[PDB]
Amino acid sequence: VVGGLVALRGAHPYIAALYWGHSFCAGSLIAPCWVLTAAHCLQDRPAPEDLTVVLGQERRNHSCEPCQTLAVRSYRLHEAFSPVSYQHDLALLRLQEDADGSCALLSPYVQPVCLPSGLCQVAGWGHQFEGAEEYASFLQEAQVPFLSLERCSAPDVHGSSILPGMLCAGFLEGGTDACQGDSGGPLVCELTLQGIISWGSGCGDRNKPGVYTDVAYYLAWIREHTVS
Amino acid sequence: XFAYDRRXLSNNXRNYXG
Ligand SMILES: *[C@@H]1O[C@H](CO)[C@@H](O[C@@H]2O[C@H](CO)[C@@H](O)[C@H](O)[C@H]2NC(C)=O)[C@H](O)[C@H]1NC(C)=O
Repeated sequence: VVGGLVALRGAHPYIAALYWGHSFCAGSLIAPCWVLTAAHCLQDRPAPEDLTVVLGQERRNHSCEPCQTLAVRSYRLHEAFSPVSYQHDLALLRLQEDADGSCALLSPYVQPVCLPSGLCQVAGWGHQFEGAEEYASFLQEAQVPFLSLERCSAPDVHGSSILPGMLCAGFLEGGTDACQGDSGGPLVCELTLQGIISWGSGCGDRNKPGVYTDVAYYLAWIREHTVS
Repeated sequence: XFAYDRRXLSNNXRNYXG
């Protein structure tokens, strides 16, 4: 994220890190055995066996005492995801349970985020400006406003690219936004998950708010594919 | 403009700005 400050260690218990092969993504714990991420993260369909999920992390790829690591037993991409429009950009990760039948072991550092009931914080370990060389090390969060679809859609902003299922957030003046390395990241409002970090055009540029998957738009899909 | 997908392997999101 761009324009933000280091997040408190306990501020984002729900956020999850996803590692496999040479790739990385973020997500949100929405139930003890379920992470919600972006479909474009798993576009290339890696094998569940190769995925590692880490909960309770503060420093990207850094082992820590509250950290909890989990295998991924399966995942479901939304059937209508388009790798062209990036519409319907969400996916569910079913975590692998241990012998007690538990996945995440909840604690002050590991807890699910509420799905929306139906001003915001964005969080992630990605680039602190566009073109940045490395990932943040400490988790960043920044506060960003919601943007009405009629104003995000306007032709000076994002235009025809804003489709059903997307939502926007940030200052039209620019400055605070997510970036590369923040995909699947949580947009948290009033605390509930209302967006998934999906795409934009250049981190925080003027007149270019970030584009997120609108989680409330997909409640029914999430309920349906989140039993079990 | 140009639009990319917030992933550090990042792809172009296609018919944006062109
Ligand atoms: C840091 O990232 C690496 C990826 O290089 C993580 O690795 C995985 O570890 C599990 C076992 O715990 C293996 O089964 C996976 O196949 C590994 N994946 C890869 C891509 O190497 C490691 O878990 C991360 N450590 C953290 C976040 O503390």
